[PDB]
Amino acid sequence: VSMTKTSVDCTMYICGDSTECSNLLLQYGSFCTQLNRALTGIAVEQDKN
Amino acid sequence: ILDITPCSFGGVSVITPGTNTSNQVAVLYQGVNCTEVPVA
Ligand SMILES: *[C@@H]1O[C@H](CO)[C@@H](O[C@@H]2O[C@H](CO)[C@@H](O)[C@H](O)[C@H]2NC(C)=O)[C@H](O)[C@H]1NC(C)=O
Ligand SMILES: *[C@@H]1O[C@H](CO)[C@@H](O)[C@H](O)[C@H]1NC(C)=O
Repeated sequence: VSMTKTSVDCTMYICGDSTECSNLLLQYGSFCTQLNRALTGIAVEQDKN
Repeated sequence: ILDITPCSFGGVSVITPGTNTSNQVAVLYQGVNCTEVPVA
């Protein structure tokens, strides 16, 4: 019927607690939002199911 | 020997009626024993 809802904190997975990294990740734009989106959309539809 | 626990974190989800109702909001710190949040 469902699976364990997961939010992966994208920027903290990519590089935990470095701005020296985070300001480079920002040059890639939308990807780290669209990942968080997707995973939230899948988590939300578990409650739907 | 010291063990490192990484400093606590989580999703923050904001709880709101419509803004067409009120600017009052509540806030959830996902998976946090928030006895630590006022200390921050
Ligand atoms: C929230 O975290 C605190 C630790 O800061 C937990 O408190 C412990 O609870 C057990 C059971 O009551 C006691 O034996 C310990 O002595 C407590 N320690 C302190 C410092 O209070 C608390 O149980 C946690 N609660 C939840 C719901 O996560
Ligand atoms: C806001 O809600 C009220 C009813 O509570 C409604 O009359 C009003 O049309 C809503 N606002 C807008 C911008 O439509």
